[PDB]
Parts: sequence; structure tokens; C-alpha cells
Amino acid sequence: KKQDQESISKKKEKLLKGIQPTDEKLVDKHIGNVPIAQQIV
Amino acid sequence: LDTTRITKEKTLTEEYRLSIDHLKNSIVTKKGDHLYDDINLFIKQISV
Amino acid sequence: KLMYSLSKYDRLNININENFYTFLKSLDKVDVYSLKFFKNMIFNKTYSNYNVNLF
Amino acid sequence: XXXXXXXXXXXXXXXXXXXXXXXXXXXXXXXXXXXXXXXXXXXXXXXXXXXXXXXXXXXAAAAXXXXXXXXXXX
Repeated sequence: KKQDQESISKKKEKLLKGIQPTDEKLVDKHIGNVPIAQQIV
Repeated sequence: LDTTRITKEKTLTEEYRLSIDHLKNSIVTKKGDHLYDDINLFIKQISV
Repeated sequence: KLMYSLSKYDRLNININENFYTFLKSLDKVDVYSLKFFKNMIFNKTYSNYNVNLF
Repeated sequence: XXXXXXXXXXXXXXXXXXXXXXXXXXXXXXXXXXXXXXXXXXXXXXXXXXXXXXXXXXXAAAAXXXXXXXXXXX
């Protein structure tokens, strides 16, 4: 049932590199991102 | 009787506008957004 | 203070208030007034134009 | 305490009173109306929305689900 594959610990670092945070001018305190919360609803 | 009646001193016609601008700056507006239509009218309904 | 009051820090007393928490502060920014309209719409507490009335 | 006696009537207490009318009357839908809202906890820029979130759930997730979302044209 085994196969030849990579390690999951490597998969961790890969996705963390592809993801990056964001910076918006409208970042309220009680609700994080105002534009994001708008379209969700 | 005149103690009750309004005067132009105590009105709020500018303090509305100051708050609405705080909304537009704070809130995103688009054509799909329900606020965009009414506010741009509201601005004309003071300055006009 | 803490000695006069400490029961605030139960997980259950806080996780339950977070639902009420965001609803109050997401009030001005988002169309929750619509949610109020649908909430009344289910039980027919809305009042439309097409419909008939003797009010 | 004097300030509380001063800015009493000037205080805003209408929003809180509204929710009380909600939970009291429609006790059922109110649980849904409040459950409908759930802001995102953390944002994230670049990614491949197809399966990046897929693998982002399988690995690199601890008591917190990850997923895609729209934005102001993004």
C-alpha cells in the first residue's frame, strides 16, 4: 500500500511559501477585513 | 410656546454630512452595493 | 478586579457571547437589515404592496 | 460615576435593545441570523484556489479550517 512520494514536512513549507498575508486600508478592530466580510454575507 | 419651537441654531444639517462621509471612507461602495445609489443622491439632496 | 469577580473566564460563557458580539459590530458595515427582512418574511411579518389588506 | 449620570440620555442603547427583541420573539431564526455571520479570522494573498486550500486542509491546519473567499475585486 506504500508508494514513492515526498514528505509531508516538506509539503508544509511549500504551501506556507505560496501563501502570503495581505494589507488593506480598511482593517477594523472588531471585524478584521471590511471588504472581505461584505461579500461573504 | 416659542420655547418649544425650532430655530436654525439647533439644527444638524451639516452633522449628517460629516457622518455619511465617514461611512463612505470606511465602507466599500460599488454599483452592486445598495448604499452607493442612495448616498450619491443624498449628497445632491444637500448641496442642491 | 479578579478576586471580586472571576467567573467571566469560562469558555462557554464567552464562545456563546461571540455570536451576539459580531452581530452588533457588523451592524453598520453589512446588510444585516436584509436578514431582519427575511426573518420577518418567513413568518409573514413583512408587509408588501401586491398583497391584500383591510388595515 | 458623574459622567455616567451625565452622558446617560446621550448614550446609544438602541442597537442592543434590537437584539433583545430578536432573541425573545423569534427564538429560532435568531440562532440562524446570528450563525449566518462569521467573519474570517485570517487573510492570505497569493495561492491556487483549486487545490491549494485542499492541501491546506489536509496539512498545515490545527483546529481551524482554511478556505478561499472573494473580495473587493480579488
